[PDB]
Amino acid sequence: EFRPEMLQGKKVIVTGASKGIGREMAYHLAKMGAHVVVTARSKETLQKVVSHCLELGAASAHYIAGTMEDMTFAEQFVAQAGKLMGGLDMLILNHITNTSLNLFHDDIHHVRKSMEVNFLSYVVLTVAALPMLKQSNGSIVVVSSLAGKVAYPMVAAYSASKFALDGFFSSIRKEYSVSRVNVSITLCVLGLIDTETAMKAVSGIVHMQAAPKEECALEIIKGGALRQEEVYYDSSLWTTLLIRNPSRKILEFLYSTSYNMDRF
Amino acid sequence: EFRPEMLQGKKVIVTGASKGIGREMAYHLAKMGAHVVVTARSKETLQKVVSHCLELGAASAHYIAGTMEDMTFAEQFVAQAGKLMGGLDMLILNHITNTSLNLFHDDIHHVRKSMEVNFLSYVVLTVAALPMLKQSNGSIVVVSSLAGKVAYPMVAAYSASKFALDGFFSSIRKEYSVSRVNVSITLCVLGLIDTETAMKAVSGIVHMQAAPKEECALEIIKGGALRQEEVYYDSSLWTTLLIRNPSRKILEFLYSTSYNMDRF
Ligand SMILES: NC(=O)c1ccc[n+]([C@@H]2O[C@H](COP(=O)([O-])OP(=O)(O)OC[C@H]3O[C@@H](n4cnc5c(N)ncnc54)[C@H](OP(=O)(O)O)[C@@H]3O)[C@@H](O)[C@H]2O)c1
Ligand SMILES: NC(=O)c1ccc[n+]([C@@H]2O[C@H](COP(=O)([O-])OP(=O)(O)OC[C@H]3O[C@@H](n4cnc5c(N)ncnc54)[C@H](OP(=O)(O)O)[C@@H]3O)[C@@H](O)[C@H]2O)c1
Ligand SMILES: COc1ccc(OC(C)(C)C(=O)N[C@@H]2[C@@H]3C[C@@H]4C[C@H]2C[C@@](C(N)=O)(C4)C3)cc1
Ligand SMILES: COc1ccc(OC(C)(C)C(=O)N[C@@H]2[C@@H]3C[C@@H]4C[C@H]2C[C@@](C(N)=O)(C4)C3)cc1
Repeated sequence: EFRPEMLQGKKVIVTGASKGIGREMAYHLAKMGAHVVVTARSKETLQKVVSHCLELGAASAHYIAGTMEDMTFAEQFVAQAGKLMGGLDMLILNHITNTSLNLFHDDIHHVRKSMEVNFLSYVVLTVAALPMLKQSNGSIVVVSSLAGKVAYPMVAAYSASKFALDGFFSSIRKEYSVSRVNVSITLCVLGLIDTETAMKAVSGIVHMQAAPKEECALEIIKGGALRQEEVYYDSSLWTTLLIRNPSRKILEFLYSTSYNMDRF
Repeated sequence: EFRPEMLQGKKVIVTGASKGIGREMAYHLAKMGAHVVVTARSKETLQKVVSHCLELGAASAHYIAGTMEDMTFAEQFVAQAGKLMGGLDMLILNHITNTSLNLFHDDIHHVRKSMEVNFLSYVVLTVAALPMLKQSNGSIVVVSSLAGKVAYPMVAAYSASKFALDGFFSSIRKEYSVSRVNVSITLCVLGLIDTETAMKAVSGIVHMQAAPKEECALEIIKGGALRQEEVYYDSSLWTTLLIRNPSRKILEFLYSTSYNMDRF
C-alpha cells in the first residue's frame, strides 16, 4: 500500500509541468520531499513552479525550458536533468501539443505534430532516461487518456498519439520483463480533468463532470511508485469498471508462450 | 451476405500490392472484374501483378510506383489513380515499411519511419481519396494486426503505428457518422499470415500456425464490401473469440450522448 515516504529523496522528472496536471504533480512531489526537475516551454511559469516547489519542501527543484517538438532538446534535457539530480528514479511523461476539439478535415500538419510531440518525444525521452533508470530500478509514467483506449470524435489526431503510446509502451514492457530490465512502466488512463486548458476546450461541446486536477495528480504518482502497470481515473466509476480489458491480458498471456526470446 | 458481383466494375486502389497479402487482394479483385490501381516501390514486380490482373479478367489494371515515405507522392498517387479509373469506390490501405522482430534499444529512426509510413501516409491517402469516396459512397479498408489491438514484444514501433490507426480511424468513423459523410471504414485485425516476409521474419523466434495469404486477402475484401467496421482473421478461433472488445463499444456509446456535434 502507498505511503508518501516512498518518494522521499527520489529523483523525478515531470514534463509539461508549467500548468494543469503537470504542475500539480510537481507540487505533490515537492511535499513528499523529492528531487524534482520540471520542464515546458515557458520559463516564467516554470520559475514560479520551482519557487513554490522549494517552499513546499522539495529536496531540490530545477527547471529546463524548451519545446518537445525538438528531438535534440528532449535528448539533451534528460541528460542535463540527470546531472542536476545525480541520477534518475522516475520519469513522468505528461506534455502534449496544443490541441482542440474539431472535426478532422485536411489538417495533416496537426496529425504529424501530434505524433511528434505526444508520442515520439516520449520515446526519445525514454531512450535517454533508460540507462539511469536501469541503475536505480526506476519507473516510467506515461500520461494517457480515455481517448487512448476507446474512440472519441473530434480528438482524432490526439487519440491516435495516445493509442500509439499504449502500443509502444505496453510492448516494451514485455521486452523489459524478459530482458530482466527492471524498469516499471505505468500507463495512466485519465477521463475529463478540471484543468483550465481542458475546461476551455470542452466548454459548450462536451458536458460532463471533470475530476479535480489535484487528486488526479496524486493518483498518477501513487500508481508509478507502486509500479502499477495501469492507473484509471475518471469521475464515473462505471467507466473505471468497463475501461478494463481482461480479454486482452488473457490473450497477451495465451500468446506469451508461442514465441521464444532466449535468442536475445 | 457477400457476393463476388459486388466488386464488378468497382474502382479500387491497393497499396503495397507487389507481393504478399497486397498482391493476393489485387488478384481477387481482378477475378471479380473490378478496376484496379496497384502501387508499391518496385516497378518490375508491379508490371507483373498488372499483367496477371488483366489475365484474370480485371475491368482494367494499372500501376503507379513510388515510396510512401514521400508524402507528396501519396497525395499525387491517389489523384492520378482517380483519373485513370475516373473515380474511386474503395481504398485498400495495406503497405508497411521494412520491419523485423527485435528488442527496442535506441532505433528512433525506425520508430519515426514506422509512424511516417504505416500510419501517417494512410491519413494523407485518406485525405486525398475522400472527395471521390464521398461521391461514390465508397469505402476505406485499413490493414492492421493483432499487434494493433494487443501488445507484443519485439514489434514495438510496428505496434505503435498499428495502434495509432485504430485511434485515428475509429475516431473519424464517429465524425463521418454524424457529418453524414457516407464513407465506410473497415479495420482489419490480422494474425500471422503465411506471406514470405512474415515467415522469414518470425522463423526461429515465433512458432505458431500461419493463416493462408489467399484466404486472408478475400476476407479483407469481403469485410470492406459489406461495410463491416472490423474484420478479425487468425488461425486460432480462440483469438477471434477474445480479440473482440464489447466493453469499448458499450463505453463509446454511453459517452456518445455527453457531447453535442450540432455546432459542426
Ligand atoms: N486535462 C484533461 O481533462 C485531460 C484528460 C485526459 C488526459 N489528459 C492528459 O493529461 C496530460 C496533461 O494535461 P493538462 O490538462 O495538464 O494539459 P495542459 O494544462 O495544457 O498542460 C500541458 C503542458 O505541456 C506543456 N507543453 C505544451 N506544448 C509543449 C511543447 N511543444 N513542448 C514542451 N511542452 C509543451 C505546457 O507547457 P508550455 O505550453 O508552457 O510549454 C504544459 O505545461 C496530457 O498528457 C493529457 O493527454 C488530460
Ligand atoms: N504478414 C503477416 O503475417 C501480417 C500479420 C498481421 C498483419 N499484417 C499486415 O498485412 C499487411 C501486408 O502484409 P504483408 O505480409 O503482405 O507484407 P509484405 O509482403 O512485406 O508486403 C508489403 C508491401 O508494401 C510495400 N512497401 C514496403 N515499403 C514501402 C514503402 N516505403 N512505400 C510504398 N510501399 C512499400 C511492398 O512493396 P515494395 O517493397 O516493392 O515497395 C509490399 O508490396 C501489412 O499492413 C501488415 O501490417 C501482416
Ligand atoms: C468528444 O467528447 C469528448 C472529447 C474529449 C474528452 O476528454 C478526453 C477524456 C478525451 C480528453 O482527454 N480530453 C483532453 C484533450 C482534448 C481537450 C480536452 C482535454 C484536455 C486537452 C488538452 N489539455 O489539450 C484539450 C486534451 C471527453 C469527451
Ligand atoms: C512476438 O511474437 C509475435 C510477433 C509477431 C507476430 O505477428 C504479428 C501478428 C504481430 C504481426 O502482424 N507480425 C507481422 C509484422 C512483424 C513481422 C511478421 C509479420 C509480417 C511483418 C512484415 N510483413 O513486415 C514482419 C510485420 C506474432 C507474434
